[PDB]
Amino acid sequence: GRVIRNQRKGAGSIFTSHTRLRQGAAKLRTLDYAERHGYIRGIVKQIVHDSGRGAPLAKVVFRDPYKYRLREEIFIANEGVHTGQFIYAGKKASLNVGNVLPLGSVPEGTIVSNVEEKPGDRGALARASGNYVIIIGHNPDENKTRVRLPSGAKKVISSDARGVIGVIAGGGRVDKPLLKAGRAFHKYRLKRNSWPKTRGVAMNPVDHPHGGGNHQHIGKASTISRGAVSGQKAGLIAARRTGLLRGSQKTQ
RNA sequence: UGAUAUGAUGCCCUGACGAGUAGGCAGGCGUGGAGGUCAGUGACGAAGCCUAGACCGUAAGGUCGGGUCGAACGGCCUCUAGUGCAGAUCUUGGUGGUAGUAGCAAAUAUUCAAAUGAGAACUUUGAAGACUGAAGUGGGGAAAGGUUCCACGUCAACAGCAGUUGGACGUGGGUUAGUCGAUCCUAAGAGAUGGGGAAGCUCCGUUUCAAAGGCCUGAUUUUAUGCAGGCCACCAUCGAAAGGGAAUCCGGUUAAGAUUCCGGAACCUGGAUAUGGAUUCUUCACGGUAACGUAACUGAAUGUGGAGACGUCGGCGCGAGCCCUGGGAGGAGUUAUCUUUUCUUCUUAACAGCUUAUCACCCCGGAAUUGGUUUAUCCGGAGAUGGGGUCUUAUGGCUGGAAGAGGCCAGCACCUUUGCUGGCUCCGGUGCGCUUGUGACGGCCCGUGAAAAUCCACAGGAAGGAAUAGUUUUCAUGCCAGGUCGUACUGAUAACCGCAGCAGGUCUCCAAGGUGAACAGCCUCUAGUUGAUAGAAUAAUGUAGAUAAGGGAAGUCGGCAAAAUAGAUCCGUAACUUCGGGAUAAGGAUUGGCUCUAAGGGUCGGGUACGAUCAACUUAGAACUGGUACGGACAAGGGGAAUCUGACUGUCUAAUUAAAACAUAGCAUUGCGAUGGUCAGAAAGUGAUGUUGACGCAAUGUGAUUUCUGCCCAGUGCUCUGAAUGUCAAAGUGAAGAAAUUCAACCAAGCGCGGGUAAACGGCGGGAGUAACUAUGACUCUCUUAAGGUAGCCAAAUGCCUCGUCAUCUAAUUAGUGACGCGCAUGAAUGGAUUAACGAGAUUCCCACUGUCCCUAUCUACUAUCUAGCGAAACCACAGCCAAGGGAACGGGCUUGGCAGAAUCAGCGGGGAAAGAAGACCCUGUUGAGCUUGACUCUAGUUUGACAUUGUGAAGAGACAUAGUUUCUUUACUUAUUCAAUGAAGCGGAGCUGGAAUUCAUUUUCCACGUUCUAGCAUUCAAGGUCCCAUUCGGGGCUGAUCCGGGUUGAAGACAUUGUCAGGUGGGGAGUUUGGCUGGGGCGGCACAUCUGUUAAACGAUAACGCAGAUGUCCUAAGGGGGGCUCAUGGAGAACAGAAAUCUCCAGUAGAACAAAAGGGUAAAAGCCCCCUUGAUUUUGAUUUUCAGUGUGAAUACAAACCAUGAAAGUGUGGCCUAUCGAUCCUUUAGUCCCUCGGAAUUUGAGGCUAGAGGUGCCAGAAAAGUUACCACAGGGAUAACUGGCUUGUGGCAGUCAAGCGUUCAUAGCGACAUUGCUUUUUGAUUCUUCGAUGUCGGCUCUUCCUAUCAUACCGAAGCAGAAUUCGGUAAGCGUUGGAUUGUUCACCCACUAAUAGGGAACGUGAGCUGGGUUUAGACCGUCGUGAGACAGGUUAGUUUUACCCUACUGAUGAAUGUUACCGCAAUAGUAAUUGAACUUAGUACGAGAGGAACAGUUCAUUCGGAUAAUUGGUUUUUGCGGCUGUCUGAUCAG
Ligand SMILES: C=C1[C@@H](O)C[C@H]2C(C)(C)C[C@H](Cl)C[C@]2(C)[C@H]1C[C@H](O)[C@H]1CC(=O)NC1=O
Ligand SMILES: [Mg+2]
Ligand SMILES: [Mg+2]
Ligand SMILES: [Mg+2]
Ligand SMILES: [Mg+2]
Ligand SMILES: [Mg+2]
Ligand SMILES: [Mg+2]
Ligand SMILES: [Mg+2]
Ligand SMILES: [Mg+2]
Ligand SMILES: [Mg+2]
Ligand SMILES: [Mg+2]
Ligand SMILES: [Mg+2]
Ligand SMILES: [Mg+2]
Ligand SMILES: [Mg+2]
Ligand SMILES: [Mg+2]
Ligand SMILES: [Mg+2]
Ligand SMILES: [Mg+2]
Ligand SMILES: [Mg+2]
Ligand SMILES: [Mg+2]
Ligand SMILES: [Mg+2]
Ligand SMILES: [Mg+2]
Ligand SMILES: [Mg+2]
Ligand SMILES: [Mg+2]
Ligand SMILES: [Mg+2]
Ligand SMILES: [Mg+2]
Ligand SMILES: [Mg+2]
Ligand SMILES: [Mg+2]
Ligand SMILES: [Mg+2]
Ligand SMILES: [Mg+2]
Ligand SMILES: [Mg+2]
Ligand SMILES: [Mg+2]
Ligand SMILES: [Mg+2]
Ligand SMILES: [Mg+2]
Ligand SMILES: [Mg+2]
Ligand SMILES: [Mg+2]
Ligand SMILES: [Mg+2]
Ligand SMILES: [Mg+2]
Ligand SMILES: [Mg+2]
Ligand SMILES: [Mg+2]
Ligand SMILES: [Mg+2]
Ligand SMILES: [Mg+2]
Ligand SMILES: [Mg+2]
Ligand SMILES: [Mg+2]
Ligand SMILES: [Mg+2]
Ligand SMILES: [Mg+2]
Ligand SMILES: [Mg+2]
Ligand SMILES: [Mg+2]
Ligand SMILES: [Mg+2]
Ligand SMILES: [Mg+2]
Ligand SMILES: [Mg+2]
Ligand SMILES: [Mg+2]
Ligand SMILES: [Mg+2]
Ligand SMILES: [Mg+2]
Ligand SMILES: [Mg+2]
Ligand SMILES: [Mg+2]
Ligand SMILES: [Mg+2]
Ligand SMILES: [Mg+2]
Ligand SMILES: [Mg+2]
Ligand SMILES: [Mg+2]
Ligand SMILES: [Mg+2]
Ligand SMILES: [Mg+2]
Ligand SMILES: [Mg+2]
Ligand SMILES: [Mg+2]
Ligand SMILES: [Mg+2]
Ligand SMILES: [Mg+2]
Ligand SMILES: [Mg+2]
Ligand SMILES: [Mg+2]
Ligand SMILES: [Mg+2]
Ligand SMILES: [Mg+2]
Ligand SMILES: [Mg+2]
Ligand SMILES: [Mg+2]
Ligand SMILES: [Mg+2]
Ligand SMILES: [Mg+2]
Ligand SMILES: [Mg+2]
Ligand SMILES: [Mg+2]
Ligand SMILES: [Mg+2]
Ligand SMILES: [Mg+2]
Ligand SMILES: [Mg+2]
Ligand SMILES: [Mg+2]
Ligand SMILES: [Mg+2]
Ligand SMILES: [Mg+2]
Ligand SMILES: [Mg+2]
Ligand SMILES: [Mg+2]
Ligand SMILES: [Mg+2]
Ligand SMILES: [Mg+2]
Ligand SMILES: [Mg+2]
Ligand SMILES: [Mg+2]
Ligand SMILES: [Mg+2]
Ligand SMILES: [Mg+2]
Ligand SMILES: [Mg+2]
Ligand SMILES: [Mg+2]
Ligand SMILES: [Mg+2]
Ligand SMILES: [Mg+2]
Ligand SMILES: [Mg+2]
Ligand SMILES: [Mg+2]
Ligand SMILES: [Mg+2]
Ligand SMILES: [Mg+2]
Ligand SMILES: [Mg+2]
Ligand SMILES: [Mg+2]
Ligand SMILES: [Mg+2]
Ligand SMILES: [Mg+2]
Ligand SMILES: [Mg+2]
Ligand SMILES: [Mg+2]
Ligand SMILES: [Mg+2]
Ligand SMILES: [Mg+2]
Ligand SMILES: [Mg+2]
Ligand SMILES: [Mg+2]
Ligand SMILES: [Mg+2]
Ligand SMILES: [Mg+2]
Ligand SMILES: [Mg+2]
Ligand SMILES: [Mg+2]
Ligand SMILES: [Mg+2]
Ligand SMILES: [Mg+2]
Ligand SMILES: [Mg+2]
Ligand SMILES: [Mg+2]
Ligand SMILES: [Mg+2]
Ligand SMILES: [Mg+2]
Ligand SMILES: [Mg+2]
Ligand SMILES: [Mg+2]
Ligand SMILES: [Mg+2]
Ligand SMILES: [Mg+2]
Ligand SMILES: [Mg+2]
Ligand SMILES: [Mg+2]
Ligand SMILES: [Mg+2]
Ligand SMILES: [Mg+2]
Ligand SMILES: [Mg+2]
Ligand SMILES: [Mg+2]
Ligand SMILES: [Mg+2]
Ligand SMILES: [Mg+2]
Ligand SMILES: [Mg+2]
Ligand SMILES: [Mg+2]
Ligand SMILES: [Mg+2]
Ligand SMILES: [Mg+2]
Ligand SMILES: [Mg+2]
Ligand SMILES: [Mg+2]
Ligand SMILES: [Mg+2]
Ligand SMILES: [Mg+2]
Ligand SMILES: [Mg+2]
Ligand SMILES: [Mg+2]
Ligand SMILES: [Mg+2]
Ligand SMILES: [Mg+2]
Ligand SMILES: [Mg+2]
Ligand SMILES: [Mg+2]
Ligand SMILES: [Mg+2]
Ligand SMILES: [Mg+2]
Ligand SMILES: [Mg+2]
Ligand SMILES: [Mg+2]
Ligand SMILES: [Mg+2]
Ligand SMILES: [Mg+2]
Ligand SMILES: [Mg+2]
Ligand SMILES: [Mg+2]
Ligand SMILES: [Mg+2]
Repeated sequence: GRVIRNQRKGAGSIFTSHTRLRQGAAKLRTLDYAERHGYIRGIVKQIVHDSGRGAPLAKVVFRDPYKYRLREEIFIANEGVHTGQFIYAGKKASLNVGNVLPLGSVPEGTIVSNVEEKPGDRGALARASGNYVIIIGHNPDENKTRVRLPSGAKKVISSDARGVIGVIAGGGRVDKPLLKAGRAFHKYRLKRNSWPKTRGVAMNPVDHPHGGGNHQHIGKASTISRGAVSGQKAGLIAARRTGLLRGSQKTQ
């Protein structure tokens, strides 16, 4: 039979990201002298819409400490930051929405976005519109910090790892119904070519494990093992449970 | 054999015999080349070819003559082979019949004359009639073509008639650029390089782990370019003739080029530069409060800003061109009449000067009584309204360019080149106009709508600069230069692609007048066409366009097709609904022309109420008027009530399916925190998601809203912080051994155990009883499950029965709808129920409408048809008249008959089982392929373990058995390895100063140790300070800025990773397989290896899915020997004792027993009881059955042993006889201690030899699952489905006997028990014909035939009074209908009728139709299946080809029987009429009555037929008369 749809995506032909209009990668400043000893000041020169993104970017310019020139950065904008505002980044820096501080330097309950996984990676976690992470504790010996990510997971990372105070802007985007095919259409038009989706059960056997039969139906359990091999994994992969989730979610 | 004559395989005598497919052999014929020979033939004619001329041979063949021909060739003995054609849907080439045939019919359309020419329907010119109608048949380009462009010459081929013409042929000519494109830049993307993979062709990477490069000027005055600074670390390149982008215009000009040439007038870029002006003694300009002004007005490094540079729609404002229009100055048209009229010319480029703007901004001022203000509600104390100013120059105005150009006229000149002279080219108006441009605003987004080259600016101030004369080329003027390639033309019903001059396809710009909402249709101007074979007629049948009286879907599967409707204004508008809709719902009125009335606007002066003038179709109202017409052509929705179904818009099977299928929003579930999830790759320092981060990416399901989503985790999956002594690999460990090796324990993941999980796959019971008639069963019991279908919903697209029952709609309904529900087999995101709105979706009814029909008729155009020119194809064994017969069971040919007369034209669809393809169906084949799965066999990947990469400490266990070599567990180290970051920038350690801190002698320490009201500024090794050079202008050192170690900063760490084996997992993928016989195949059975009896026809042998049965075992005795005894059964007898217990006698041929099927066999046995036993053993041959006289099984008689038993003779080599079973390779055991391990030995081990065991039951013996309707190939009429043939059980029809029925009475009418038949529209049985194809059911149409007669004519019977009916005869002459439901045949109802008989003709009839059903490919549901898929279940959508031949049939001509004409005969063939009612007979005959006829007479009618057109009706190109819309001819007339 045929190579199924989820196998063809990895070869990246018509499936690569539609990148032309994007403002450029959002990152924190490089972690340098200023940021790990002192603080350094910047101005948000603009806050701007990035294509295929939920949340606005903020263009933030700084002075180059080692050379006379301006150096401009692209930040994900936290809700409430504004044009003309001064941004402070460094180990010793006041605790205010929009500033970037090492996770060690903020008290528990602090709310931060675009937080680094390792120190220096210029931010990894909690970048999507509406999201943040909460600092749930410190271990000053071995200087770690325990945080809770948007997924509900709780991870422990270096207290040197930087984050930015506040939550990411443009929240509530997903509360509004798309209402029609076209709105979805233009949505994925600026992301990648994932839409619309043919059901495997509407296909012929060559095309898909679910394909075929004189009635539409899966024909065997749609829960597939991790051990499964490419061309086998479609449906519910490695599911530990299945069915309507009753009762409260929200991990203890 | 006898020479001296010619064949010894010869010659001579004699007898018998002669069929032949497949096949064997023999003797001969013929061909290309080879050795030999005849000193062969031949230019005085070789070879070849032609020849109803000759001769030899049974024949293959040979020889000659004659004709034609021109260079070579043959006989004989031998050699040799690419050696002999009728076939192969054979190969290549050539040629016929078809046939002068099909045809050359789309795109409105042509005509008169002249010229030219051999020749003119077709060329050229003039005229006329039309067309395209600015959404072009106009004017240009992009792709593509490549000379097609232009001129001259010219018609052999080509342009499906023609040709003097051409995109043809021949010969030439033609494409001019600083400014138009390319060129330059960057887009998706492509791709070198240091590198890393790969055996390698090469793959990866593109700034990526790399010592990656070049500018500005200074230093030179050996001199040419070394070094002195300071930068810049930007790191290839290719990629747009529609993106970005330096700069040109107008007039003229060619056969053909032009933003390219000529003329004039500009502009850009680069290089040079000098004069003028500006600037400076206050050096680097002034002015303005400000916005900002300008002719100028130095400015390096570095930095920063801007331009390039950006969506879409909406109304509003403005510009340009076009459109409309007044006056005048010209030219043209019309003028019987009318029109101060109709048409036309009246123009102004780039570039330059001055000037011109919405927005924005500045100054004055200080606002509620809030004001300003847009079509659109936005603005103001963060300063409105007001007054005054500043800016952009889109754009317009005036002038320069520039009237000298161009346009339009008049007046002269003349073979020419061709002039010459004049005049005029002027001033206005209007706008919801049209196209296009642009501005200020507004709407929209989970969409917010490129990049780079390049240009300018500002911040900075390095530096360079004047008074006796410096600075300036962003001000003016001046000089030089601007290369390479493309440039023609077409751009399409003839220049491109479709084999072509093909009705197809193929990107785009410009766009006039009327009607009108309009870029619609229809008519016109400019421009362009007038191309498409032609002539004559107007039969049938057609294609395309129209109309029909009365009826109105009765037609049909179905209203298919057609008709009806329609614009606009006004009135009026239901259920239901998500409140948005439904809605143009539905239903109505009105509409011309002409003549009036009213309302709706602009602009200017008013001291600090109005007047005057000019320019626009809209809306309403009112009269008049007409053959009551008026959206007058054109243009333009049918509507309503329901069911099924998908929410909607959207999507697909190019070329049979547009749908209910796919998608969608919404709903739900799953995986993943980057050392990751999913996915790519041979590999990798590789890749997609990713410019990403859970409001995310990836993976499934369901399918908008509302409502609701029950129970089941036993199974299959998936999953788990679970269990643990069950299973379990390689390495490692232990034991035994001389080792090879053998055995053991330990043991990873996995398995097994346990838990979770259904919006995972999926599932969601059976049986009894029970309430005061019957019924029903709330209730009970009972089996059983993982749970036993909940809410809902239904004969539903899901119900077999089924055309379910009830109701409703109809005259009548297998239809529809509403109900009912023990529902074969409804049911919950396998989603259930509901649902407004929407649908080229399936279905039902209603209104309107109608030629769908009753039932047909008529008209137009183009065909067909006849002519000239032009001219194919399919197909073809030979051919073409029938009836019967037989025959491969449906003949054109054969047999017997009927018959039979040249040559032919138009038609036609009976036949040619016509043509189109080696049957798609069905079976066979040791033939495939797509697909699926716990089929067989593997595999990429993945997981798990071991070893290697692999090093350093310390603590803890483990051994020589409580010194430290070593091995593990734990946790530390960092240099291997791994990850991240950065133009490797501030790391680690110490020291300064502070200070929290309390001092238990002094610091024991720990934090620090230049930046946080503000949308400024931060750069020249840094100013400062200090020391130098020998004071120059410049320049250096140190400090400012603390020391020290050169580890770029982190993460990770001997773990990951990688490499080699090992176990798990692995339809993701690979490969393969998935019995036979068979009254087709399949299910079944076993007739597949066998045994008994019979079939079997008295030796033997013998078939069928023949008949009645049996076999894969059973037995230490049920085997062997010996002795004794006699059985089955019956009678008569004996306490309890009975039909049956145990005892006795008599009779007893086997009537019993001998494992088993049956049949043989047996009585001092072969049966039953007892005694002793292992011969059921050892060796190797022969034989019988089956047979090939192979094997296997089974058996027989001996030989050579050792034994058993009996007194003994004997008997015993398994079971009394006839069935009870198994090759080769391999493993295993027994045997002798025998052979071999090949350099020699010993010992293990291995290998041989003989005999057994492990098994093939498809039994002479492969290792093997499905599906295909997506399907394929080789074949089969050895083989099914359809016609036809034989049969006639079954079906149907008819008899004989006569017991009964019929009040009585067998036979009026019937008729049992029996029995004899016929028929071939029943259904079976068969398998003969067709599988290189004989098109399926039904209906429509139409003809003919049969009779077993429904009606109609004439009769005979009756349980015949009349009337009605029944039975029978001669009878097929004549008729046998209209509808509702169903695809139906059939069935069933309504209704009419004289009657509504049954049948055949390839189950008549598809080149006759139709295509509803069946039966390909799409799709929904039910049932089944794990699945692919299946269903003889339900449902929807699904390309119907060719006639010109022969014959038949219908009509139509016609040679020749001397010529020609007229009038006639009649052989043969055809033939036609049919049924009813009324009046009267007659209220009669007959009858108790009720009732109740007929003949003759008369008048009408039905069905059919042949004519005819006085009448009535239909038809209209009589385009005959009239009327009407729109436009065109100036008006009128007339068109
Ligand atoms: C398939 C087989 C094995 O799988 C099992 C085997 C036993 C049953 C163990 C013994 C018999 Cl006796 C033979 C056979 C059935 C064997 C037969 C196989 O065709 C042999 C026979 C031969 O010669 N070459 C083979 O290849
Ligand atoms: Mg990309
Ligand atoms: Mg897509
Ligand atoms: Mg989906
Ligand atoms: Mg989908
Ligand atoms: Mg499908
Ligand atoms: Mg599959
Ligand atoms: Mg599967
Ligand atoms: Mg399936
Ligand atoms: Mg399904
Ligand atoms: Mg002979
Ligand atoms: Mg002769
Ligand atoms: Mg000759
Ligand atoms: Mg010659
Ligand atoms: Mg020879
Ligand atoms: Mg040859
Ligand atoms: Mg040959
Ligand atoms: Mg032959
Ligand atoms: Mg031949
Ligand atoms: Mg032949
Ligand atoms: Mg032959
Ligand atoms: Mg001809
Ligand atoms: Mg013809
Ligand atoms: Mg034709
Ligand atoms: Mg013509
Ligand atoms: Mg016209
Ligand atoms: Mg038009
Ligand atoms: Mg052109
Ligand atoms: Mg010619
Ligand atoms: Mg030609
Ligand atoms: Mg021609
Ligand atoms: Mg160039
Ligand atoms: Mg490359
Ligand atoms: Mg380029
Ligand atoms: Mg370009
Ligand atoms: Mg361009
Ligand atoms: Mg020229
Ligand atoms: Mg000045
Ligand atoms: Mg652009
Ligand atoms: Mg210009
Ligand atoms: Mg002023
Ligand atoms: Mg207006
Ligand atoms: Mg915008
Ligand atoms: Mg500028
Ligand atoms: Mg200049
Ligand atoms: Mg042309
Ligand atoms: Mg064409
Ligand atoms: Mg005009
Ligand atoms: Mg033609
Ligand atoms: Mg009429
Ligand atoms: Mg009519
Ligand atoms: Mg009517
Ligand atoms: Mg129908
Ligand atoms: Mg209808
Ligand atoms: Mg229709
Ligand atoms: Mg309606
Ligand atoms: Mg009127
Ligand atoms: Mg229905
Ligand atoms: Mg739909
Ligand atoms: Mg199709
Ligand atoms: Mg459709
Ligand atoms: Mg279609
Ligand atoms: Mg590598
Ligand atoms: Mg769907
Ligand atoms: Mg419930
Ligand atoms: Mg329960
Ligand atoms: Mg379960
Ligand atoms: Mg082991
Ligand atoms: Mg189950
Ligand atoms: Mg229920
Ligand atoms: Mg019904
Ligand atoms: Mg009906
Ligand atoms: Mg039901
Ligand atoms: Mg039943
Ligand atoms: Mg459920
Ligand atoms: Mg279901
Ligand atoms: Mg609803
Ligand atoms: Mg519809
Ligand atoms: Mg014809
Ligand atoms: Mg004629
Ligand atoms: Mg032709
Ligand atoms: Mg015949
Ligand atoms: Mg005969
Ligand atoms: Mg024949
Ligand atoms: Mg006859
Ligand atoms: Mg025929
Ligand atoms: Mg034919
Ligand atoms: Mg065949
Ligand atoms: Mg076979
Ligand atoms: Mg296939
Ligand atoms: Mg299986
Ligand atoms: Mg499996
Ligand atoms: Mg660094
Ligand atoms: Mg390791
Ligand atoms: Mg697999
Ligand atoms: Mg397979
Ligand atoms: Mg087999
Ligand atoms: Mg078979
Ligand atoms: Mg046989
Ligand atoms: Mg069978
Ligand atoms: Mg057999
Ligand atoms: Mg046997
Ligand atoms: Mg016999
Ligand atoms: Mg025999
Ligand atoms: Mg049988
Ligand atoms: Mg005896
Ligand atoms: Mg034995
Ligand atoms: Mg035999
Ligand atoms: Mg033999
Ligand atoms: Mg036997
Ligand atoms: Mg023996
Ligand atoms: Mg023996
Ligand atoms: Mg015995
Ligand atoms: Mg064995
Ligand atoms: Mg032995
Ligand atoms: Mg040895
Ligand atoms: Mg030897
Ligand atoms: Mg040796
Ligand atoms: Mg066999
Ligand atoms: Mg054998
Ligand atoms: Mg056999
Ligand atoms: Mg074999
Ligand atoms: Mg099928
Ligand atoms: Mg019969
Ligand atoms: Mg019969
Ligand atoms: Mg019968
Ligand atoms: Mg009798
Ligand atoms: Mg009687
Ligand atoms: Mg019958
Ligand atoms: Mg046959
Ligand atoms: Mg047959
Ligand atoms: Mg056939
Ligand atoms: Mg045939
Ligand atoms: Mg045929
Ligand atoms: Mg036929
Ligand atoms: Mg009587
Ligand atoms: Mg009679
Ligand atoms: Mg007759
Ligand atoms: Mg019907
Ligand atoms: Mg009925
Ligand atoms: Mg028949
Ligand atoms: Mg038939
Ligand atoms: Mg047909
Ligand atoms: Mg059909
Ligand atoms: Mg159908
Ligand atoms: Mg259709
Ligand atoms: Mg034909
Ligand atoms: Mg025809
Ligand atoms: Mg009377
Ligand atoms: Mg009487
Ligand atoms: Mg008649
Ligand atoms: Mg008059």
